[PDB]
Amino acid sequence: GVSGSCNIDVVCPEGDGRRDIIRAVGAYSKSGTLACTGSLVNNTANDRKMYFLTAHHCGMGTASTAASIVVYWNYQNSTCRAPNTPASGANGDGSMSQTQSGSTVKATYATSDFTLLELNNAANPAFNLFWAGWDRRDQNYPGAIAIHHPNVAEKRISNSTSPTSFVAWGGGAGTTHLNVQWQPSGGVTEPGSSGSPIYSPEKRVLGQLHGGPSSCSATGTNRSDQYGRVFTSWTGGGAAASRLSDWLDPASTGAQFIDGLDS
Repeated sequence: GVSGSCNIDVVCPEGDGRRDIIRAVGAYSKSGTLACTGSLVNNTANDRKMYFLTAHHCGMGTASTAASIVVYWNYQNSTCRAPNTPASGANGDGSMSQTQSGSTVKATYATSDFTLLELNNAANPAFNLFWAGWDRRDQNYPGAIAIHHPNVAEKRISNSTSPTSFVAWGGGAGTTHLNVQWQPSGGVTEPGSSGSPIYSPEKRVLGQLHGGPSSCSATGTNRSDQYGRVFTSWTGGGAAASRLSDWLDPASTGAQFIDGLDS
């Protein structure tokens, strides 16, 4: 696929130290057409349930649309294309043949923009998936890591080395979203990246992409994006079908954060 040349291939050196969480992320189609990103999350039972977090605005939070999903795992360029060079902006060589179809909706909620799906098929060991940890604490972080499929193309990594802040969707005063400031010549996010995770420096999911003003040509504070927060989604709409808690901490352990689980 094709995306902005400022984006960074996951196989580049920026992916070192993150080779586990890169494997939690997948691209997917809705009703046959490539649409958004989502990723696997661990739960306190550590049982590999196929909980796949994505964005509510992608439209998968209904039985019918959820049933139509096709996930594409390991879809990424085979070689690191130098960022900010025409090679990075060129059609990539990723393979789309490691796939699984079908899911059911566990919860969806418009305010923090999340949808939690459960994929129908258990993890195929050949895919070497990873279920990432999460952190539901009410705080900010000194930086963050995005793993995404911009334009639903080959997987990319974007780094933030600036503190996060709290905003309402659209950037106003509020606490439902995390505002993430991209590096001035670093990777950003693009349409199709929607639903992709943001991780803390410790590699735990903090939210999923809602959208924002970023682009490879954006400058200053416009080179940013907003993620619906796991803290907000945790209590969500007030019932199991609109929040994360029942699914992510089924064992009712009271965990504020957990680490990932490998395949």
